[PDB]
Amino acid sequence: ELTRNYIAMNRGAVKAGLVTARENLHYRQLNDIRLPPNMTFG
Amino acid sequence: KQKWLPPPEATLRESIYTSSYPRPPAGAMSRREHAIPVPPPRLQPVPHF
Amino acid sequence: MREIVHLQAGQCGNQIGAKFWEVISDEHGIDPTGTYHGDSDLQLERINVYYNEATGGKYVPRAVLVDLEPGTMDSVRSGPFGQIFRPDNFVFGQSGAGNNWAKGHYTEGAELVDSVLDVVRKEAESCDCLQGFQLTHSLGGGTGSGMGTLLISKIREEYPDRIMNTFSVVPSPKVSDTVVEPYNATLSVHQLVENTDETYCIDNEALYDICFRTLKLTTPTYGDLNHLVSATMSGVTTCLRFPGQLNADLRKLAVNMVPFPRLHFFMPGFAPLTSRGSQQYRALTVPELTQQMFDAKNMMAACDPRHGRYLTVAAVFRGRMSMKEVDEQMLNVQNKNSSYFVEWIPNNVKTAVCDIPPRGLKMSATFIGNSTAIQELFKRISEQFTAMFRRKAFLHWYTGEGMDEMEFTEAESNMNDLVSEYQQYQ
Amino acid sequence: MREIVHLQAGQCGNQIGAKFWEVISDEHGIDPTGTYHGDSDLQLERINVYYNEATGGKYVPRAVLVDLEPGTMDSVRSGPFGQIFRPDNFVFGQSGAGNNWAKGHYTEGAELVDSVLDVVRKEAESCDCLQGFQLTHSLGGGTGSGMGTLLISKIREEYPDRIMNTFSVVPSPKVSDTVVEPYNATLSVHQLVENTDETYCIDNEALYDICFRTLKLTTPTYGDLNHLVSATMSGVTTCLRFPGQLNADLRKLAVNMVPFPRLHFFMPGFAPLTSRGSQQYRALTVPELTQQMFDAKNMMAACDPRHGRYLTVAAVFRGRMSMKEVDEQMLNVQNKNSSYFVEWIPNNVKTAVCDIPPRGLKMSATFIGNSTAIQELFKRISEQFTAMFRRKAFLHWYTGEGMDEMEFTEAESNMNDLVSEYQQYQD
Amino acid sequence: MRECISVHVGQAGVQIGNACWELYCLEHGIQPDGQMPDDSFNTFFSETGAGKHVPRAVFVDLEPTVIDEVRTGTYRQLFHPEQLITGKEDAANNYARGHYTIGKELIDLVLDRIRKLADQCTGLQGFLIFHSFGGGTGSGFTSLLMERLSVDYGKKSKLEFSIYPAPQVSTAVVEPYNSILTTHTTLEHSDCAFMVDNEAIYDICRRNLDIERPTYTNLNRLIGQIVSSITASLRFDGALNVDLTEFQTNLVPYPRIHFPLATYAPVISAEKAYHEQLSVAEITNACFEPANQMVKCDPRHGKYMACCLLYRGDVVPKDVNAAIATIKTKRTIQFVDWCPTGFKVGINYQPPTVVPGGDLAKVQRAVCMLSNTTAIAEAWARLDHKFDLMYAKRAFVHWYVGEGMEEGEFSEAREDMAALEKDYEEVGM
Amino acid sequence: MRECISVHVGQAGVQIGNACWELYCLEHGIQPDGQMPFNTFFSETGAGKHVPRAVFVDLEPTVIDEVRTGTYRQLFHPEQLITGKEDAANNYARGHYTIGKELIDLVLDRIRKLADQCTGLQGFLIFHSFGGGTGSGFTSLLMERLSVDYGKKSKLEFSIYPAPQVSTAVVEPYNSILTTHTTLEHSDCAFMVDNEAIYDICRRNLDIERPTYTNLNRLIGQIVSSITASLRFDGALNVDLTEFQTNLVPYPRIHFPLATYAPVISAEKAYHEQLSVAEITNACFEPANQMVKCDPRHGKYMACCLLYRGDVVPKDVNAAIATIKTKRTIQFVDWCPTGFKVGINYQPPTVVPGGDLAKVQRAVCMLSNTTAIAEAWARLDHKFDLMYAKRAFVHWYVGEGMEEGEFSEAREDMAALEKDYEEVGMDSV
Ligand SMILES: Nc1nc2c(ncn2[C@@H]2O[C@H](COP(=O)(O)OP(=O)(O)OP(=O)(O)O)[C@@H](O)[C@H]2O)c(=O)[nH]1
Ligand SMILES: Nc1nc2c(ncn2[C@@H]2O[C@H](COP(=O)(O)OP(=O)(O)OP(=O)(O)O)[C@@H](O)[C@H]2O)c(=O)[nH]1
Ligand SMILES: Nc1nc2c(ncn2[C@@H]2O[C@H](COP(=O)(O)OP(=O)(O)O)[C@@H](O)[C@H]2O)c(=O)[nH]1
Ligand SMILES: Nc1nc2c(ncn2[C@@H]2O[C@H](COP(=O)(O)OP(=O)(O)O)[C@@H](O)[C@H]2O)c(=O)[nH]1
Ligand SMILES: [Mg+2]
Ligand SMILES: [Mg+2]
Repeated sequence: ELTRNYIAMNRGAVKAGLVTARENLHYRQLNDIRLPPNMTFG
Repeated sequence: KQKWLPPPEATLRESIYTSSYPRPPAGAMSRREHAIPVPPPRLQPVPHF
Repeated sequence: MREIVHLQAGQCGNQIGAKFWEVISDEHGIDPTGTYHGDSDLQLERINVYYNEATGGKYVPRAVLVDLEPGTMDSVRSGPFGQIFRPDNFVFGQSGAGNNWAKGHYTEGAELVDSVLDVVRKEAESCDCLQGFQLTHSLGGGTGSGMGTLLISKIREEYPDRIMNTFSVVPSPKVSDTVVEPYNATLSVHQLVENTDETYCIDNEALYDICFRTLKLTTPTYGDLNHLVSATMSGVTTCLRFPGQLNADLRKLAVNMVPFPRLHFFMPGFAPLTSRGSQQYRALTVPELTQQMFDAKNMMAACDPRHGRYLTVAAVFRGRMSMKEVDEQMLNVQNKNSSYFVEWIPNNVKTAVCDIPPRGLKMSATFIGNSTAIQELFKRISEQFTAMFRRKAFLHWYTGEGMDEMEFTEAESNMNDLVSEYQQYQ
Repeated sequence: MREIVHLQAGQCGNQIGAKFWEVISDEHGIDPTGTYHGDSDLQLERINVYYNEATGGKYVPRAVLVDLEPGTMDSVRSGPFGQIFRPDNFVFGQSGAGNNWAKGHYTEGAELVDSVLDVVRKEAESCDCLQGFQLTHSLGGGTGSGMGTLLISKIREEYPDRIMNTFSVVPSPKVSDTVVEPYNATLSVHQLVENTDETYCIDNEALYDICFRTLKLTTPTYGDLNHLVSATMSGVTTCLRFPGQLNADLRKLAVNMVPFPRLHFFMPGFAPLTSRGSQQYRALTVPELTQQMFDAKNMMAACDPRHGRYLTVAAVFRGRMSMKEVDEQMLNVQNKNSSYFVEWIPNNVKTAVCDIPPRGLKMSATFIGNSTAIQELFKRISEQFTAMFRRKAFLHWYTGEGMDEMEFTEAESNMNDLVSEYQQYQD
Repeated sequence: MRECISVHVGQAGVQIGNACWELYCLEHGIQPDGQMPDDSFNTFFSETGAGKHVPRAVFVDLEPTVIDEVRTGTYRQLFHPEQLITGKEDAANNYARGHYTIGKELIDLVLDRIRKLADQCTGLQGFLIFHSFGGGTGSGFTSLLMERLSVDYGKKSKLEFSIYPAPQVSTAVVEPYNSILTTHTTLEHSDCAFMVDNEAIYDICRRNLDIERPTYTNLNRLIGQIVSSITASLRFDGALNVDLTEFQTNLVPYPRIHFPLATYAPVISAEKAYHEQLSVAEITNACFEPANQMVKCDPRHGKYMACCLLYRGDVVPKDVNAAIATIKTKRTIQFVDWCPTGFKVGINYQPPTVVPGGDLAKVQRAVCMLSNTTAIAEAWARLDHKFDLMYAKRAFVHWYVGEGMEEGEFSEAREDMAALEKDYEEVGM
Repeated sequence: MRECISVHVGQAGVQIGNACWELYCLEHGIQPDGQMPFNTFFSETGAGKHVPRAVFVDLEPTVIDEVRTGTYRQLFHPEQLITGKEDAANNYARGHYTIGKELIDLVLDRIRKLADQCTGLQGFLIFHSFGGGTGSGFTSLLMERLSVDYGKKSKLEFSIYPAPQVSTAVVEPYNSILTTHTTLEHSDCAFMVDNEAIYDICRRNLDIERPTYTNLNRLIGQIVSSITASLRFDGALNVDLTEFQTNLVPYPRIHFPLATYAPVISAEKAYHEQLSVAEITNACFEPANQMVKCDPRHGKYMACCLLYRGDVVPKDVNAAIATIKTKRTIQFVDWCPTGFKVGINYQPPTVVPGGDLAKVQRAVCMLSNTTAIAEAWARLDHKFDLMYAKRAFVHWYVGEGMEEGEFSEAREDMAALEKDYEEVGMDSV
């Protein structure tokens, strides 16, 4: 397990709104996050 | 000696509203020296329409 | 008219309540019988918060006392201020928990929650705007660790807006009283991390240190320890009971002290704590009040904040003259000690003021602090829990009453999470 | 409001402060309980440079009284002016350096320094602005010298710019009270020269004479002698406490006297001293004060000015006094014996004058002088210490306590440098 | 005829209101009961027809523990009981609690009392709003008030007097959220907004008065003297009268920038003002020193764009015009190129009224400037630097989003001020 | 048209150059990539990759590899950044007689290429140390060659002179004396700048305790920007590069001017002040702002290029230059009546995004030459005597290819320089 970021995790949850505590555990699990091609010259 | 010896300290239980805002003296009230006298009535919209 | 219902659970909570209800009985001026033989009028103005009213001037405290065995409640009834509590708000069973969170949270405990929930309903509905409930326990027992959290859960299910404040006496670092305390605690945090809006960690070890290094006291008793918890239980609800310049209730303190959701463990601490022979030698000025309420030796918890970084700080100052020295000496701190204050949050201190001084003292202050140093508390609790679950010690007791071993691991999870969740915000 | 914090170290320092904090209290007007029953307003205005304000009027003093034994720290707490020192400004251990510089500086005396710096930081930041530190101790023991030199090296480190007065009690030539005396003396002087700005030398033997040949008692004691030591200390910082006609400080003192950052060993003294039989018989006037000011018999150290040569000389005067007579007569004593004054400094004397004398005095003054007569003091300690270090005596009470052998031979190297520093201005 | 209703919202507005109405009760002869022991009071006080002058104000707060003090203390019988509006729980330092969930149950009581005052009044000139940005009901309920105060009264004047949260010190932590969210809402619903500070009135009391360690009441005595001088010529006779509508027509060039400062000149204590002459040139020079403005912004960084000078008592137009001409010459004070005149002087004959228990002497000459500058743009950038960096990982937004707002409100409140942080240098260039 | 080729040899030169190529960039206006969103310091390929005009040299890699991977790596075309295998030890013998030979062919060939793409070189700009190895040997080779190769073209050289008591290498004393006997007849002008004095300028003035190497370099940057600002930007009394030599070097072997910037102010002290053209001048002739430790008093002045910059009128300069002559202190020599060349560009001293310098609108970079470098010369000469007295660290310099006689040759040479910076000053009869 690559641990958790916990910064975008809490940021990404509060986008929809996870104010109350007991609802935040449900969104804790489901939001699991860890030259030019041709040119001239000269 | 006023801050060495405390006051009689009946003001232990009193809020900042009571101490800072007492009843002002009746003689410290300001007279309105530069104002318009009302015994000549002020210009009011006499049209009541 | 906001009111705070008290919920003392477990021997430890019934001894923290004995003192709190005696401390709040002086602040307002209520004698044992229940009448008001006080002086000022700002003492019976906000009695509604921690006091109901009956015949004449009786003020029966709004408290539902809880204990699995009927011995600790009995001591209270037959004590100095025991004829003040309503005999019916004393909910006790017959058997106990035997230091077993299992029993308290699953067996003998869910057989009492019904009667305790009935009274917390007859003392909550019997009031209008309820600031919120409030619990005093000792994570490290059975009633206080289990029933305590069983109640803390079934009260947030019915009243899910009121402020669930809890004053938990977390297991001490070294001082060990109960041997199966690692488990009880490790299994009682997963609940206090998602069913409280403001939990306080008041370890008993820190308490002894403030009654030894600061308040030079040869023989500290549990009453002195309890006094230091009650004093810091009356300052957080002080601007709700007495007039103030910058008021601050129990929500206007969470709002500005709980950074992100989960994190909600706070380290309390008093301010005007001096000795007895050194009481008349120290001028009680605002400078000489912040110096102590931020010094680590005063922290009423065992997680020196130096090792961490305060995510927020509060200061429910109580006293009169205090409106320029307060702020000037509150920005000063955030400026000198500048590494013990996170940067992702500009201002970090919530100042408040109650113009009514604690009887005797001219000025006091209470510091609720959310350092990421509380991540140590859980760390030790886990290092110890993990040491016993490995060689399955005592598990038999817990697994028997009714508890899979998965629950235990799930607990170590929630905890280890909080520690890492904290570490990141640091 | 410039702030002085006083420190005591050991049994010598505690007895000095026991006999000093009564002089200031009886002069400023502070009673045994701390309440200011003064007689005038011109004692209370600068009550800040000393005793700190605490509610009720209590003017609690500002002094960290330290000691490694629980013996003398009690003598003070239980005496005339004992209930004045904050009952926590007293840091007392229980072991005792035991007349050894080693365990007083490295092993047992290094555990108590955290308890002192927790106290020193506590009461030196509560002041508006700190003028500097001051400390009194004896070089002859292991507590005043051992932990005193560790404390003085610490408080210099965090606060470098502050001025520092240290009143060392140097050994006596003739009668010594310690067999390991030149061990605790030389290795203390090494810690003293780069960590101080000005140092006064106090002698036990030189002050025995004054109470017998000038004050004329058959039984002079420590209590009768520490009053003389406390007299000049209350006599130095007067312009910080009281106004006057020519005001100074601890820095107008410091700049005029010590010319080079190593040559800061001075000559303390107290002018108006005479016996109790010449009480109403003597005119306490300037020709009767300045004549006895420069005499070798009125000197609080074992030095003779007649064998050495002064570098800079200095005095502060007290009381309502005209001073054309301390501008003519201080010029006469500068000019009558130019053999004892240095040639390349044109004006050797400084003058400063206060307006209040101590209570019981009508016009007083104190003495200070930088001289090459500290040379014979340090070489006497040097000849006494090298005569014992060659035979490796008493080293195992200095080596087995975590101290290497090398700082012993560095201790003599630094003092041999300093005696040579006073050699170049001998004539 | 010349009435104005002062709406005091927040505990900041209550303690402002207690000091403002204490001064007004001594300026006009209204003892704290309400009955006089000559017609200059209609602007602030009403009449019952029996001597009972009722103040034309509403005191509204979500928290009862501060509004019940004036319901108990000295000025108990002065205020009409239904003009003191209280709730049951505070907003608790939240814009969203004050605007959405708990501010909705009292605003219909508040607007009922405003309509009762407005119907009583005939020549209603302008509402006065007293609050603080750092509070919950001072930022949330205040914002919700003007959204429904504007529809009921249209183009009526609304003079704001808000406590800007302090630049370098503070008293709250979630207050950047309470400071961004209300200046989006109150930007299109306020004609003038006077910026004042805690720490910049605080610096005035410490060095320019002798009184050290002052309280909220010492700040609010100065607050009362400003708003007395703001509404000075409306009540008393004067050589050059200024109206409430005279302020916005002569101070705000564009509707997006309506933030004048405030400065009171002769703030000198009783002993010190007895020892110095207080000529008109001497007091107008105090208003332009950087350490006398009540927002900690240096005007040297910015540029003056409009100034409205007020004058009280024994001032003559000869001394005023020489004083205005002198201050134009100095190069340390810069006006913007499109503002060649930049002055509005107003003279009232009545000197300011001393308060027993105040911190000021009996003075005959006083100045109250309202000078908006470009130097407020550093106050927004500093307060946004402690917002956007604090909003970088959604610090305290859980107390706001799902309890009656959205995340997109934060994304448009800072971006609105980003336009305001772009608006001020367009003036400067 | 006007063109200048810059060679950065040794970590010193290279590092100082990373600063110069960041400064010169923001000024002209080319993003690190060298593309804009012929210039007397930059060139231009068709597409638009404004390329630079420098050849970074260093036997040891690292240093220049950080330039071939850093943000400014899409500029210096590979060929320019010439590194080496290694063996860059503090040995003049290893940089001019050993691990230097195997690179002088490449470095010289590149200098030739940029000279062919050029169209009127006004001179070269070599950035070097003065107490190491590659910068005390590889640079003697570069000068020895350019002399023959590019015949006579003002080869100007910026240098970091050894300190008076804050040095690094223990061999420093040697290297310098052995890099004088050579780079004393080939360099047309060598602007010496110490490191100790620059630290103090960042302590007393810039009030930025903790000077690193990045900061000490940025100072040399703005100085070299001035010396080379009268070629790129316009300006009134403009200077060039061929006249600096005719207006500063008295006799042939006295080509070692000092350096002093004028408005070295920090980003926290420009609250409203702007040191005028009469202050910056009387500030550069101050015995402390000199960027090289050499009390300009223990010695007379022989010349001084008071190059100015930014808003500066051609009269304030005249008044100032004269004021300076009056001061008894400033003692100019007898054979130099005039001794006060000037110059004025218009480009306001640029600002490095993230530097410790503010936006000053005037700056004088004095390039004076005083009979006071004698003390620094005398110092390094004694700091060499003791070391040689006991053939110290000679075992190394003798093995990498050298004799035990080059030392005494360089000594007789440096001894002469002392007698020259002496007879030149004994007045006249
Ligand atoms: N200048 C000044 N400001 C005050 C005074 N009293 C309170 N404040 C301001 O009030 C702010 C804090 O918000 P509060 O007024 O206490 O809270 P609120 O506006 O009533 O909103 P709630 O939190 O819901 O009660 C502080 O930042 C102060 O600046 C005062 O007397 N003078
Ligand atoms: N001001 C400043 N001086 C520098 C810097 N880097 C190096 N120096 C100076 O250069 C000296 C050592 O570097 P150099 O002499 O250039 O090294 P080198 O020329 O490559 O010779 P070697 O060390 O043998 O490779 C030091 O004493 C510094 O004074 C810098 O970044 N800033
Ligand atoms: N601070 C404090 N802690 C107490 C007090 N009384 C008991 N405790 C703690 O509470 C714990 C015992 O709780 P316990 O009786 O097992 O809870 P219960 O069995 O569920 O009722 C012990 O570890 C004590 O340290 C007190 O008065 N003050
Ligand atoms: N002047 C004076 N000297 C004292 C007094 N008490 C002790 N001493 C000196 O202190 C020396 C002994 O010091 P010591 O007690 O070992 O110091 P400690 O290590 O701090 O305890 C003796 O030689 C005395 O000369 C006193 O009351 N007055
Ligand atoms: Mg409030
Ligand atoms: Mg190198």
